[PDB]
Order: sequence, then C-alpha cells, then structure tokens
Amino acid sequence: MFVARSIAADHKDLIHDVSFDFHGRRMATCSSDQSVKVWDKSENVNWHCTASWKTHSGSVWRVTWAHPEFGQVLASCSFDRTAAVWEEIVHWVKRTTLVDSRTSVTDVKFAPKHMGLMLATCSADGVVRIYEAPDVMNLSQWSLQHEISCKLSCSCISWNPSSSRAHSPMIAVGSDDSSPNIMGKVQIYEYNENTRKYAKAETLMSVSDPVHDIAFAPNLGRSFHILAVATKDVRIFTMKPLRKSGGVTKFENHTVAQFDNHNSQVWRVSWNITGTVLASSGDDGTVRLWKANYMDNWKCIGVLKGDGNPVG
Amino acid sequence: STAAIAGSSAAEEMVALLVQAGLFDTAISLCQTFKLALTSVFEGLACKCIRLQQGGEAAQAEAWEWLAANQLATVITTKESSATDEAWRLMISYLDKYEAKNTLYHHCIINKLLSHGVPLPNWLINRYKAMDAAELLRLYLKYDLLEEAAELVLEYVDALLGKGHQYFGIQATSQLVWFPYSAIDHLRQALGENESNQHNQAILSKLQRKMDEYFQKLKKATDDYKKLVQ
Repeated sequence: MFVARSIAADHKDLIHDVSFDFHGRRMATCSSDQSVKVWDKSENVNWHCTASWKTHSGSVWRVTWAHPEFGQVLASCSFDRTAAVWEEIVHWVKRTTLVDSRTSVTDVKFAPKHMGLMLATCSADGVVRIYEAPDVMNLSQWSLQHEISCKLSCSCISWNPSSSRAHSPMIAVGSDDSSPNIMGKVQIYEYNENTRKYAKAETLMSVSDPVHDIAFAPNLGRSFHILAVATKDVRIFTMKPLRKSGGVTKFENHTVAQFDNHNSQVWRVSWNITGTVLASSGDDGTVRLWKANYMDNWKCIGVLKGDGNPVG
Repeated sequence: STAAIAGSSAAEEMVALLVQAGLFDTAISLCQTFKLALTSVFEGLACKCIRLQQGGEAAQAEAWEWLAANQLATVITTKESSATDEAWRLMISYLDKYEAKNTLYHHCIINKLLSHGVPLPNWLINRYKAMDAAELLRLYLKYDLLEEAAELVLEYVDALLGKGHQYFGIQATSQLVWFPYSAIDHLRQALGENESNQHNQAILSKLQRKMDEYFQKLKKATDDYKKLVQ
C-alpha cells in the first residue's frame, strides 16, 4: 500500500537533500535558506521539528549521519571549502571546520564503523582527504591522515561496505569533468597495508561520460562486488577479484546491466537496506526502481509521476 | 649477559645495550641526564617501526608487549591499528614531549625510515614542508625520488605566490623569497643523464615553463614594489 503523506516542510526556501539516520527515526533536512532542520519521529508516524540552526554561507551539498555507536554526529560539506562536524550538548554544536581543501568540497562520506571515525572529503581540485578523529569524546580534534590525488575533478565518493578482513578498504572516486576524450572517469582506490597508503587498483575505462553518482552495494557474503554508476545511463558493474602479496589484486570487470530507459541524465543512485532494489532519478522527474529476478535479469518495477501519483 | 655487562660499564654502554634490547623510554631518560643527545633512541624507534611495516606476526605481538613497557598516552578503539600503529603513536608522542633541535630528530627519523624505502604520510609531509622544505628536498635526492621532488618544488612555488603559504611556513611589503636554486640545479642534472623516459622529459618541460612564468611575475611585482618604496 503506497501511501501519500503531505508534511508541511515549514521551509522558507527550496530543500536540497534529506538523509535518514541508521535506525530510521531521525532525519536532517538542509535547505537553500542556509538552515539545517532535524526532524524526529514520535510513536505516532507524525514528524516534529526539534532543532533548527544556520550553518554555512556556502551552498550545502550533502549531509551524512554517523553510526549511532559514536553518538549523534552529523557532517555537512559546502561550497565554501568547509566540512563541519556537529554534536548535541545535553542544540547542535560545531566541533571542527575541516578546511584543508583548496576547492569546493563536493561530497562527504563516513567510513564504515569497523575502520573507525574516518570522515572522507573529495574536492574539485582532485584530492580525496581522509581525516580521522583519535578520541570520540573530543570531536574538535581531526587529523588528516591520507590525501589521494586522482588527477580529475572529483564528484562523488563511496566506501566499500564490506566488513570482511580479506577485503582491504576500498574507496571509489568519480569524475564529473566533461572531458571530450579522456575516459576512465571511475577510479577505485585500494589500501595497501605494506605501504600504509592508498593506491589505484582499477579504472573503469568503459565510463567515458560524466559520472554524477556512484554507490557500492552490500557484499552479502559474495566473492564479487557491485558498483552502480550514474551517467547518461544507469550501469551496474561486477568487480571480481582475481587469484592469489605485495600489491593491489587486479580486478576483472563486466557490465551486467545498462538502462537508458530514463532517456535522460541519471543523477542519483541508491540501494535499499539489503541491496536488491536500486532506485534512480532523472530529468523526467521520475524515480524508477530496478529489481533482479531469479534469472539475474534486471527489470523496472515502478515509475512515479510528478504530481505524486504513481504511474499505472 | 647484558646484566653483567652493565654491572661493570659506563653511560654510553648502558644506552647501547638498552636500545638493542628494546627498552627505549629508559634510554631516553638516561640520555637526558648525562646531556647525551636523543638521536640514538629516535633512530632505534624508527628501526622498529620500519621492521613492523613489513614484518611477521610474532614480531607484531612482541611489539604490542614492549609498548606496555613504555607509555601509550591514550586508548584508541580503532580495529585497523594493530600493534604496529600503536608503536608509531608511541614514538610520535615521545618525540613531541622530549624535543630539542628540530633538524636532528626529524632528520634521523626520515633517514632511518628510508632504510629500504617508504612512502611518507601526508601529515608528516605537511609538517616538514612548514618547517624545513630544503631538508625535505635533500632527502628526496638521496634516494632518487625526482617526481616527488618536482611536486614539492611546484607546491613551494605556489606557497611563495600566496596559495597555501601557511602549509610551507611562508610568511608572505614583500620580503621573504628564498628559493633553493642549487637543489633545482641538481634535479635538472639528474634528469638529464639517462634521458630515456619521455614522461620525465615532459614533466621537466612543464616545470620549467611554470618556473619561467613565476619569474616574470616576480619581476613585475619587483618593479612595482621598488616604485612603491621610492
């Protein structure tokens, strides 16, 4: 039963991005009026605004909630080359303002919990910076640890949710640069423990068009990994690691699905909690859901109209 | 055996045996009392860190152990750290507290790290650039890291031009403009020996063009400031 709820946003300006928490009850709504509102859910479905504050002069792009194990930690990247960390006191309080980046920080992603509290910020200059907070009690202290040069304007970052010890930490970096000839706009970086530094592992040369958004799918105890790439068309890849050291284990890539059904630019791609249903957005104003059957054949299962009604 | 040897010996001898055994904090303290420099202890610590960087499991466990003999300032929950990273932090803390002439400690650490090669981390790189960029360049040429040297040179040029000068300790009313010309010369000489890699030649040409541009701008600013003072 698909329901339609009309919650008065109480926002004076256009809303940009909303993000749920880990347990699905708290969500942050950033808007164009330079304000971040936190809406909480009561026992009844009704949502109530709890805290509203102004954050940055620059245009806020993304908002990322950390794992509840570390507390109620937020993160907000903006046009003014800043990445602020927020925490309540019991009102949200800014702890740090990461400003090592010389260009607009476009995307911010928290590391999986097993590694620690390692915020990652990619900037338009082409440098991915991985910071790290030594103690969770003092969140004002953040030390840069790894800077990864990609030689291309970064647009999006995505970690590998895999918690397997065999799988070394991996981060994916996209390139929105509208390069006429330069291909390989999706680069995968693996962490070599021996050199204690990040090194390039695989470059998806197939993606020769501007990459708007990338997203890893949960591994679900499988040998291979899944990466969704949002360009002019939705593409799903499978990176199977090869046999087995002193260096990155090379990968074997296969494009298993390519959907141009949007007939437009695909801007956002996100998986559900179990990585079975992928959603995609577009200039058409529709959200198409893609699900695989028992024969590994991906098919569209839902389309939506602009007025909120579902397409029948 | 070293017990009996200490039984009838002197301060330098004590320091030597302690470093060999791995009791570093005690060696540090002894050095301070007799005003002996801390170079030995810092070098020993660097050796252990390099060993762990590429070492077996048993070495890792013994390492964890001797860390408890020393004093780790705080407890960090990170699973990925392991024994090796704990020993790194110990060394770093000991350095900050018991610090003297900067050239000496940083030098010895970097030297020992390059026993068989190592990619230095970005935080350390930035600190060094903000304090002693010239020494940072010399160690590159010692182990032939020309590309990294060129990157450093470009970054220093950018800092002298006002872009991220804080990360290089450049204060800038123009006054300070110390450019290490001899190092650039040596780099060019190293590049023009084998003359085989086309990529190397290309990067050299790019660097040279950028440097020429920099110098013309410098001349313009020069004329301007001279006029101003006059």
